[PDB]
Amino acid sequence: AETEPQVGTAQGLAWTPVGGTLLTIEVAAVPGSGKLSLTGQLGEVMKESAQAALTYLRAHTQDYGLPEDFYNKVDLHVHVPDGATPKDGPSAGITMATAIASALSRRPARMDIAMTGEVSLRGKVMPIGGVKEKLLAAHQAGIHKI
Amino acid sequence: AETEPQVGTAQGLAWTPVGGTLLTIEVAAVPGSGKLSLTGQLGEVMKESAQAALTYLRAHTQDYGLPEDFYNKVDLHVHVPDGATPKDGPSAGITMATAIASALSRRPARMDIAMTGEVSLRGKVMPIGGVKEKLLAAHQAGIHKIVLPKDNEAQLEELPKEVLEGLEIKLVEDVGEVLEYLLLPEPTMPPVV
Repeated sequence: AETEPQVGTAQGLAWTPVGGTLLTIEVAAVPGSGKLSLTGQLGEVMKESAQAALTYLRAHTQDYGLPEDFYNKVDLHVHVPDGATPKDGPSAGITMATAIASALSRRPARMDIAMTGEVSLRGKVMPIGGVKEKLLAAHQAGIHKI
Repeated sequence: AETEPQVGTAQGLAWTPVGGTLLTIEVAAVPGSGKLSLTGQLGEVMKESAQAALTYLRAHTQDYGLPEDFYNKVDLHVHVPDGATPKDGPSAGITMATAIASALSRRPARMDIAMTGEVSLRGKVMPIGGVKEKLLAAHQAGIHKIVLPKDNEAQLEELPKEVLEGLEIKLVEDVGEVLEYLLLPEPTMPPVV
């Protein structure tokens, strides 16, 4: 784990058949024309979850202090380190929503809380699989808030 | 190895199962509309490394003296010789960042320092694999200064003791230290507008 709250970074949990692991999602909002780069050997379901999170934040732009016109003024890059490790599944929707909101609104997300959950387009958290391995992996690394 | 420092060129390391090899990375920055050509028959992970390094440099333009609007004024082209050999892997991340910053800020990059490391989007240098072969190849080709991530310090005793006394390793953990150590402080060429 890490200690300081970071801007545009969020802690999430991944399931593998040999146990759980941490995955960090980090995003960057640079001035541009409105694009979405998605890197880190991502599968298709995870890219669609990123787009669902971005559409939810575009619909509710007054509630979180986001800029009112980021959809055609800001390029967004979503990187899931590291490369050469393929990553897929819908269970990182909450992590991407937190990371994108932190990068657009310039407020630091805190990194001593691991999270997991699938997001829908109404902003509605949906249940996941592999809870036990994820929580054990979060408890190995010294994170005590889920 | 090369001797004279060049503008937009960096000296990286690679390894095949045969052994270590020197990579050279060349970047050109010409007037344009904002594009990114990536040639030299590169893998997909290596293209994602280049995009991550460029997105890092687009957010810290005033730190390094880059022009403040190159994202829609400059076309970049990254070429990794030679064109026939395929190249893939995440381990050439900070050498691409050094080459791109040298090409945009018009500051020559030192070519007597090899480097290797994986860059992230916050500018962190993540550990790599195959340290022994890369450092042996860099010692055979004549280079005596190495930049290496902080977390690969454990692998350094896989080397013979007479190689470690001839080398001079700088252990970094963020890419700002690499760009401060590699780039010569004065711009030579006129800037790409």
